[PDB]
Amino acid sequence: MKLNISNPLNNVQKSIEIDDEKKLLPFMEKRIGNAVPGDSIGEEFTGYVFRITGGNDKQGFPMIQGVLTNNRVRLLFKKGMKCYRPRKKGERKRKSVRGCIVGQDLSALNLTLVKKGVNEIPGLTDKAVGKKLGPKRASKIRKLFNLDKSDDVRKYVIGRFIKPKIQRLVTEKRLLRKRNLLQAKEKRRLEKKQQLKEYKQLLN
Amino acid sequence: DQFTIRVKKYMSNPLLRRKQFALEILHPNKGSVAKKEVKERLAKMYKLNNVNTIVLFGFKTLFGGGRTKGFGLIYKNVDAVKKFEKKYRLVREGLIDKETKAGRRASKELKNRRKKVRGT
Amino acid sequence: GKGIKKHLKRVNAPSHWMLNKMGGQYAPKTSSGPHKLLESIPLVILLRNRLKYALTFDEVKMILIQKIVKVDNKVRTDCTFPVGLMDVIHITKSNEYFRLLYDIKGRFVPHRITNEESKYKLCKVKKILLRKGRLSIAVTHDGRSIPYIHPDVKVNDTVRLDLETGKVLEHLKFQVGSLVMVTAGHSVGRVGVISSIDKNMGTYDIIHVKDSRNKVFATRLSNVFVIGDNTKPYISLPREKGIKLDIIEERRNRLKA
RNA sequence: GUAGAAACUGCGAACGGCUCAUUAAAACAGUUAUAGUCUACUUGACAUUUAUAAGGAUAACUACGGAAAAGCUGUAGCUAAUACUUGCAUUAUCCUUUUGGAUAAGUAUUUGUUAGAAGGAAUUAUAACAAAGAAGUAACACGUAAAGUGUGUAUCAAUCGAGUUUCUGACCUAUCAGCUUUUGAUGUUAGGGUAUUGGCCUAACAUGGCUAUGACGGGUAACGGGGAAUUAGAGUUCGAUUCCGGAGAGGGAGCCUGAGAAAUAGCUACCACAUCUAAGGAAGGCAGCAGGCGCGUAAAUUACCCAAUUCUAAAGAAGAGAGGUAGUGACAAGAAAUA
Repeated sequence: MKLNISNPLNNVQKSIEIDDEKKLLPFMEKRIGNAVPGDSIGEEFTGYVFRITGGNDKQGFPMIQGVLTNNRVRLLFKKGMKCYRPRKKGERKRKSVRGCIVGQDLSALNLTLVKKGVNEIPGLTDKAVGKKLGPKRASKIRKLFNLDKSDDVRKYVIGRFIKPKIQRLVTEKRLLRKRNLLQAKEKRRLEKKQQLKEYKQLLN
Repeated sequence: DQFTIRVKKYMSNPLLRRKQFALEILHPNKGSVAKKEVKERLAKMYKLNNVNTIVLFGFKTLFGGGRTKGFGLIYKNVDAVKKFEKKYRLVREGLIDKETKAGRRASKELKNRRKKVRGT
Repeated sequence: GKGIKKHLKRVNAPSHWMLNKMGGQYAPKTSSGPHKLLESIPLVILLRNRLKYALTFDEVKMILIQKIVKVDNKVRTDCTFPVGLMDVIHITKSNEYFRLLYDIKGRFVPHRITNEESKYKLCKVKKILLRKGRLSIAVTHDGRSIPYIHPDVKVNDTVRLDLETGKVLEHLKFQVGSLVMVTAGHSVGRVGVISSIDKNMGTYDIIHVKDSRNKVFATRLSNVFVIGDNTKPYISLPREKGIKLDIIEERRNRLKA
């Protein structure tokens, strides 16, 4: 009923609270991930296509992908299952959950717009929001800026001034630790050489 | 007044930059001597220019009076005093003031403040 | 569950630790390391109860935080670190060298040693294992593995170990003239010359050890530590010199003072 | 640079504390074995078949939400890591004889064929040959001598332990004399399974195994021991209860993670109780510390603190009803007024 529609390309979303059932009638008997023409919900929504990505039932129980029922079922939730937050490592807990099929029980419905329509919606397809924070890995920065291995990218970062720190750098300490490890391997080699040498000498 | 100070099992401990010993105060026919007087007496005896570098504890007046046993520590300096000594002893010396006395109500609050139940 | 216990009750602690009954409910369980819990003391009690340098466990931690005390010329910071049967403890701030040894009453004492002697530790080889390449490793009482030992070294020998380089300097056999120190028995702490060795097939081998005053005491083979040859002990000894005395005549020398 | 809410990650939560229901060769104790095994932290050794440094994907966060309610959580968007995942020299040996050429390249584990520092005894260590082959050998973080450390990693060893295991030792009862053996009872063979041995389990086979020296049963107001009371010497009675070992977390059973749990202030289900609910659904386990009801002849404060003892951690600095301190306390014990 409180349809939450997301434009991931525009990084934005909008809520539509509707009460008519014939408006949502084409959505019925559609599993999660199904694409549906969201034209009957409103005049301005004609043209768009919406993928049903989730929702909550009347009592607030979420929906999942696997279960192909129209009601709520209980099942064990594992450490890697999506609708569960374990309280300790390896803990499994039995919880009620609502099937992927949509009926007249959804207190909410999550949808993502996949195909643009013919009209514009204020704040849904007009403005876009950025990453809200830049990438942190040096390879990610290099891919974003396309400057190969020319110069340090520490001065081509994004701030609010105040700027983040970059991982996987080429720092002189990162080079000297590798050098020191190589020398440690070498010196271990020579000591293991002449120690067995003196062992062979004292064998007789 | 007058009294006698006695230092037993004295030993310097550079690891804690301390000097440990045991005190025996002979004050016959008179009451127990306040810690300030023994502080200055020890300062004179060991030639110390400052008096807040010592700590005294475990003072017992024994049976029949006229005697008192205790333990004392001589510190290299006040920085060592603060580094190597506990907060309650510093407060006893008066070198610092009392902190918050909330106590186990902090533990009660921490139990109440379950993570992701208080967003702050 | 029923995993490893991690607490030690005071009365359950080893007797030679000499911890008092009323001084709390727990004893410091020594961390796993070079020596067994029964045949070692944690350095917390070493420098709180023996050296009296620290008055509390927190003061032990205070000492240990600064990398001062070194066990076998290397820095140790664990509070419950097993020091062990014999080895050197160097305190740098006070510049003192100790060797952990046994008194005639079977208790661990830090014996003053010189700087020159603090480089010569003794290790009792417990096993000889040959790994790939016909390379031989000696496993010692210290829990230490020494690769490339001299082929003459046997399973009950001892080896003088240099702490700086971790190398063997010389070895000592177990003839009937090699002086030994007993480590865990009724005669823990005694130093003798080994009168005889009796080797029972399939059971404990017994050895009879002759004292300086010609009194003989027997012990299990696993409870001895070769210290030197007949000439002299290779290490210094505490003031009793490993000479145990009858209790009826310890009293007389106690009284005469 | 100093710090740093939250969150991911790491470690711990398998210790401790409580209680004594079960339990009668079981548990426990002394004494063995593990040549029949596993073992985190810690300690010592020490490795093998783009490189001026590689990949996505996620928490926290932002926005829209649902549910009466819960340590409930959907969708969309991004980002890290010692989270998850890929991946970069060299050494040894033969000979003329410091030196020149020549030859070879898998840690555990499994299979087949052989040779063979120690143990008491080896199908041992180890070595050779022929096959497989895990997991690794730093794409990680801080700084000590007037180069170090942390974190992580294969194997061996040590250590903290554990599982099985040898011999011997227990109260009353025969108005319990024959038990066990289809339903594994005793053993052999082969296998499966386990960390390992084993009827532990499976298939075939044999008919064994225990017993008046008390089997098999029954009772115990029976956890065992260290110990306690009473003792001239013998004895008799007690031991829930400081320590050690065992068992249990209302009764059973099952299971995940993990080095370690058949864990219970972990999960799953049934039985018995029992809480909230808007009636749709959620949530529980005081034989932990206090405290309450009940039961009774019969037993204390809903106190203070981590200062000591000690444990856990990313280990000074935080926690800890472990523990300590005080309160109640004519349980016991000691000294000692009323001249």
